[PDB]
Amino acid sequence: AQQKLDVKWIDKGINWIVYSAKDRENFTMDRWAKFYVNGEIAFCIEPNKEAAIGAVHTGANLDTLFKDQALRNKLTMISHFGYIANKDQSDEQYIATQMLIWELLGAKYHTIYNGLNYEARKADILKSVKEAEQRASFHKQKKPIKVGEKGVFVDTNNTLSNVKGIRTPSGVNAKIEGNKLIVTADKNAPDNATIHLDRITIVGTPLVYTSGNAQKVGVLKPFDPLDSWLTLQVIKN
Ligand SMILES: [Zn+2]
Ligand SMILES: [Zn+2]
Repeated sequence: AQQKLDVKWIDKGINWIVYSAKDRENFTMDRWAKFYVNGEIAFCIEPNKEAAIGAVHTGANLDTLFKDQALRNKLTMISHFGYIANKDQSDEQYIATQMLIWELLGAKYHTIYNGLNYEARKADILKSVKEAEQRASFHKQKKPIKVGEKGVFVDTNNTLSNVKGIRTPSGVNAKIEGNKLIVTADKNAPDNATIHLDRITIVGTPLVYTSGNAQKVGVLKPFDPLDSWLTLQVIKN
């Protein structure tokens, strides 16, 4: 509930950006706060304010700050694919992710340090977020399957390589091989057995952290596994 805001400073003697956001006009950022809250990577979500480093914040659900769910979704997508689940953990990626989050909350960049490689970093993030909307060709379908008999289901949308986890009820085995979902169900399987193919396996509730009038900080956890799913109608006979 009550959490201290920690930081790691990114300072290379470089003006990272010259930006404007709300009342804050033509502000030069010559260092960057990489925020942590209780071990977890956080982002500033009010680009016109300074954060209260070292102070006790109160955690509340992200919806207290932002009503619009599509925005809340997008902010968690950018956090997730941009940095937390990204292969590149560099200071530059963190900054790019923070900067992209800030673009959605009204920040405008007049100057950007060329060494960020910002446009290329941003583009790869938006591609990852857009691809996460795509679902398998068998998404939401019901398919009959006899107990014992191994079934194969082809995803003609070419999305199964993005699957990070598989949930199945007891008595159902489900594996991925290329664009094929390989399935077998036994007598312990329920009559309608749903397989979930998750894109995200570190799902949680996104929190906003507030200390006084200082900058609000988000632990922007994705709250949806973004699964393609398929329901098997298990034939007992
Ligand atoms: Zn320094
Ligand atoms: Zn400074």
